[PDB]
Amino acid sequence: VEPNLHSLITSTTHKWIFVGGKGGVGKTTSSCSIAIQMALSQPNKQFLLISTDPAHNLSDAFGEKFGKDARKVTGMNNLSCMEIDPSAGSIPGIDEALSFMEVMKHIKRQEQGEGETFDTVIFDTAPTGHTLRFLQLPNTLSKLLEKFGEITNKLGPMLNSFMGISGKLNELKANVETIRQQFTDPDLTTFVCVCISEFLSLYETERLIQELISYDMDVNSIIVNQLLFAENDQEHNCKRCQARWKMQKKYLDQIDELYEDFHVVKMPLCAGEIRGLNNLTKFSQFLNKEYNPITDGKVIYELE
Amino acid sequence: VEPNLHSLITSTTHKWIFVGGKGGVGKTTSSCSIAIQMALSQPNKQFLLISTDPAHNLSDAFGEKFGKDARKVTGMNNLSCMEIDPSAGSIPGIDEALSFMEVMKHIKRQEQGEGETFDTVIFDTAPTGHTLRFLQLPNTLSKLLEKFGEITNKLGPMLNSFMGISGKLNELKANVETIRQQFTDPDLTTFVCVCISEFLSLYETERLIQELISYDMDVNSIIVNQLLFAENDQEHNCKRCQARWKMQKKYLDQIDELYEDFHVVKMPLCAGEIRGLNNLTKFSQFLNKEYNPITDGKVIYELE
Amino acid sequence: PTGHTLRFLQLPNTLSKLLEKFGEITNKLGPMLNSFMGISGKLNELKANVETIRQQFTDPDLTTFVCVCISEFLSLYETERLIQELISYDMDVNSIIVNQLLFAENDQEHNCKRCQARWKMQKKYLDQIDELYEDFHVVKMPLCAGEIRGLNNLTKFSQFLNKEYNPITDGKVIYELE
Amino acid sequence: MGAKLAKTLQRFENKIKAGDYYEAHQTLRTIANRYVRSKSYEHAIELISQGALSFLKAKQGGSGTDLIFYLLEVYDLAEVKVDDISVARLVRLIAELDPSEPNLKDVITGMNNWSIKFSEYKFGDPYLHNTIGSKLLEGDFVYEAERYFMLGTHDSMIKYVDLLWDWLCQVDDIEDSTVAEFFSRLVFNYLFISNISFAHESKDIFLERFIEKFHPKYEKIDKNGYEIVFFEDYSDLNFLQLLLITCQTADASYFLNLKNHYLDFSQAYKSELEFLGQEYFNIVAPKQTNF
Amino acid sequence: MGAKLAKTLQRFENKIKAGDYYEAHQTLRTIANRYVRSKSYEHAIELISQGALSFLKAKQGGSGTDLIFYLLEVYDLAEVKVDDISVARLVRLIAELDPSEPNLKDVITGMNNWSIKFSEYKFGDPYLHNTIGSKLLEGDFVYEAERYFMLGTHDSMIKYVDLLWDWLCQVDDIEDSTVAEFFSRLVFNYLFISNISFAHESKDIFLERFIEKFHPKYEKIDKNGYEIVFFEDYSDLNFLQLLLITCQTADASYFLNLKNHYLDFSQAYKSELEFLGQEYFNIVAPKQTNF
Ligand SMILES: [Zn+2]
Repeated sequence: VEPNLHSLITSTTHKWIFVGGKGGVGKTTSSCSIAIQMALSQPNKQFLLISTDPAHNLSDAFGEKFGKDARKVTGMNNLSCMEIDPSAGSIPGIDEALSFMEVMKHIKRQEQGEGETFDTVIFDTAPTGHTLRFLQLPNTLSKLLEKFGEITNKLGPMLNSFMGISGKLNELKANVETIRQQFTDPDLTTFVCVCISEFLSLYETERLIQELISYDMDVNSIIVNQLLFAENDQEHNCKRCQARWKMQKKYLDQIDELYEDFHVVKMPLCAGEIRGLNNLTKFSQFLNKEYNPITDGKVIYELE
Repeated sequence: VEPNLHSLITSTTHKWIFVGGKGGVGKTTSSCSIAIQMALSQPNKQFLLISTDPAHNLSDAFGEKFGKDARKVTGMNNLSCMEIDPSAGSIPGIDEALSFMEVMKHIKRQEQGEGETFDTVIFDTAPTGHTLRFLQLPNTLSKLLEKFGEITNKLGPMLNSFMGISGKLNELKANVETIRQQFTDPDLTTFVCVCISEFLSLYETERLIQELISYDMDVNSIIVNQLLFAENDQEHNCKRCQARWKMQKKYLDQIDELYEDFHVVKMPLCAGEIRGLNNLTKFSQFLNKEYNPITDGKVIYELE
Repeated sequence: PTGHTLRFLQLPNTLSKLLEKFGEITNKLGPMLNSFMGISGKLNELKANVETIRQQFTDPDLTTFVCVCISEFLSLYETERLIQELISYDMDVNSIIVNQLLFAENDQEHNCKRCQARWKMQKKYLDQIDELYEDFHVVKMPLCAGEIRGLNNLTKFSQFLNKEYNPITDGKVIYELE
Repeated sequence: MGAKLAKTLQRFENKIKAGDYYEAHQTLRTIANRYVRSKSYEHAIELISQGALSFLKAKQGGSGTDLIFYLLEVYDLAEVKVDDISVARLVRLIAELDPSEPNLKDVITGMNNWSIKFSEYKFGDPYLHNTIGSKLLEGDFVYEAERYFMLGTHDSMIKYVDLLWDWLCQVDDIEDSTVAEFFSRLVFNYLFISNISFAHESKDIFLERFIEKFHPKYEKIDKNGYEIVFFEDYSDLNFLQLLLITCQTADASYFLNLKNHYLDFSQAYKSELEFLGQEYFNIVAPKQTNF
Repeated sequence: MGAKLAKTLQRFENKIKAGDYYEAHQTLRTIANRYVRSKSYEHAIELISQGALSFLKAKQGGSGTDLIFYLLEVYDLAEVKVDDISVARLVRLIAELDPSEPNLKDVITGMNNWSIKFSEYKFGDPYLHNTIGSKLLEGDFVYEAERYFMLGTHDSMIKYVDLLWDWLCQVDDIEDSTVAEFFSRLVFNYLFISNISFAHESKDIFLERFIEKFHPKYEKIDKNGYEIVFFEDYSDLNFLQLLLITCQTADASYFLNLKNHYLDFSQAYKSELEFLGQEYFNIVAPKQTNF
């Protein structure tokens, strides 16, 4: 497992890119990063980065106004940004369905009014609210149809056909199709999680992944930003920094033992927050090639 | 509405004849009667009278042994009798299904081992237990599939088809077929109820009919035996008999006002119980042509 | 660390109140006729009621709950809910401990952007805590180099729970536990 | 069941063409009640509806009206949702209703109330209103028809312009402010439900008839796609036309300038303008009386 | 998910062909546990089963055995019902098991128990038993194999006749009563489960081999479709053959007469005859000891 997102950044088949991470763990950053890396690596395909965060993180990350109307980020003719408001208890799945169905209407609407078509969309999942809850209802209720359809086959079908397997066939058809919307092919859809080496973060991460696994949604990418690696930076000293990383190293080992076959890309900590297309691309380069605190130390103390 | 079962006794399309009447109201009698009237009126069709009463009412009504193996009643090569035991709480409909499915296996089994085929079966419903409860589950659960199928159509089918109306069609197909097993055509299936002019009987009758109507099962025949008509019999007198009929006349009017468009055939009371093929045919003649206590008085005081 | 070991801090009041709905209603028209065929019930209920509510309420002067956290998103989320849970138990709560604080704008030996940036984030949330829990005892504890262990280093660090920690003067005590 | 219903329906309409109304009505209801008791709503609905149709066709408002109510009761008992089929049955019955039926309004109300409870329309289904409106108008219930048409379909809009046009014509002594009393209704009502399309179409049809009958002095003013039939003898109509377009801009300044130029009109339509200023200009301050 | 499982499965069997058994086993289970935690049983089942296969193919009974148990746990956790697919997975794993595996019997028991809980067979699925039987026989667990074969399929019947035939041949000093000790097992066991077909076929195959090897004096007696290989030096075999047919008649008289003629045999198979008399002759009276 290469601690990078290369295989994904260079993938031309993927058309659904999920990006989650509750806890103000730099979700917005990772989202713009993964979107830029894929757009630059595949200039022969249109990409769309959409967020639902009411704070308009994408507009504050790039430095330009993004609305419900998809707009190409200035300087790139391959990447586009979208900031919509996904809102402007009896049956499970319904509510979630309405929410997602609405965001997709905002997608097809921006592909008709210039933009034409985006080959792969970068979903910047909301900060809170399991917007992927409906990723299980369709399989759930359906399987219930199967228990319903079969059982409704009293002794027979000898006598059931005298008073009346189209039911056992159409069920299986409505079955696969459905399971094909959640499974949505691991080569076509994937989910990228973001976090940091900290107790609470791991807790939030561990559950997030479980949730997705119950959705059968492919997950094999865990981003961990804010890492110190304070044992290599050319300008040592500062116990305060060394102590903090000693704690981050503790958990990081729990992450490398918890997710052994996962793409755990460890990102470096930057002095200030990274904003602007420029500082973003230079920081996202580490998502393609591992960050080496021994040599790439310059690039970091550069964004500062 | 002719107060007789002529239209049914001479019908060659009907192939499912129901006969119910809880309360020891002479159900067995009416059953054998309706079966004989149809067999004699249509000698070009095989009929089968089957009962589930553990008392073996058909064997005590004709005077011969009838078992799970269909046997032609002696003297008739058009009528056949069948006496089977329909037995030898979580999901509604199941239990009933198993019970009926089994009786039908006993039917097809007797049409292969000599008898070949019965054009119309005379179902002598059990004395107790709603053996027709499953006559509603099939429509019930199915309609639930429709609420299930439709709702499972989140916004779209724009996006539901991008991730995956075969479901809206096959449902409607599995729908009709099902509804065709309960409806089973009013020209192909009907239900004959039996009772007497007495409070408790009417109570039992009224509910029975409601139950059948909820099954959408056609019902338009109400047999009322044991009637006195003690105001015409040539040999009047006997207050005891006159008083009893004054009460029967009371309720009979409630029956002619409760079931205005129903075939309310009023049968005469016989001294003793009617048994034997002979006394049965002569008594069943009144099911084809109304009984007149002024002229048919002889036929009755004859069965005595 | 996990598991709401205080969940049973609501059942006793719950089931009891249900007894009251039960006891009263069971009083068909009357008690005229209910006494001819048979308020000890309306009294003993109220007695079993108070006693019960006295085991949860357990006097705010006799029982209290101290919560601990740090100035970080996830922590606040965990804290906010924890407090809600306790309030539903009617359990007194007015103390929120926040350790690992930097106060890197006072320590005599400034520098280190890495440390200044982290506290800029901790200061962000700390303000949400001072506005979220206005009438709460929000004691802000200082961050120590390594973890504090041993009776000695513990008492010297716990002194700040009695008297507020001043990063301008108490800086010594901290860089001491190091 | 299906073969039995059809049959009896003839012996019923046979008792109706024979004169036996009581028999026909009594029998049908008791039988219908039976279906309802067994929750076989669908069956009862067709039976009841069919029975009501025949009664109304035979000029028997009494029975006809009664059955309509009974049908509605079931509609609410079966929780029948508002859709084409559901509405159709009522429309077909409303067509056979006698404009003078002493229950008319009650029947109408009942049907509409049902549409409201089983639809997302706070005032009832549009299409349904189109039919209801026409019925009310046949009984000279103009004001009631106006409301329904206002909340009706495109055809209603046409029948609303005809209702206002045939009323304006009924006036023996026409005046400059008379034509405004009718025309203004179209502009205000449609602007409240924010139906600019209907407001413009109703306006065009009404202003063109007014020009081909009264032959008033005017001249069409065109600017940036918009047109304003400037009447030389009807200032009220000019103001009203500008008000429409103004609301479309949702610009406070324009709304204030239009009112300040027509102070008199600003006091005649005081309340109306106050509302428009809140729905199109976000104005919370009440309307200061000019006079 | 489907494209991810397949991939990792290679990096697993890569750690196995490399020697990294601990790595391969530890990683797979933790990952498998994750699927189970999310109730994605199906996924775990394929992963676990596949992992167990490779381990057993690499002669790693330790890991292989462990995974089998883990698989079964899921089988019961997912309430996997007994059917072709479900059985197939276990059969494929049983084939790779080492007859000497210290867990053999435990593995077998677990699998069979599962088949019992999720099927209508009080003792487990027939087909499954056919495989289990062969495995037990490979570890010299004859008695255990016999039972399973007895409750197996048609192939089991053949492997049961071979198990008894290879045992009889193993006897150095054969005697008249020796051939009966083996042959009788076929007649009694199959008659208990009332499998006359297997009882007759197992008999024919065993009696024919016995004739082509020992060359005993005999003569086939045929009557009304039935045949009884009358051995001139093996009365035990004659009695046993008659006992079979007798049970088929379910006639008390015949059963009593056969026993009264063979008093000695009636005491040797006391308990056995008592049972047969209850299952084929409705006899409640115990078996009176002759000697
Ligand atoms: Zn530092």
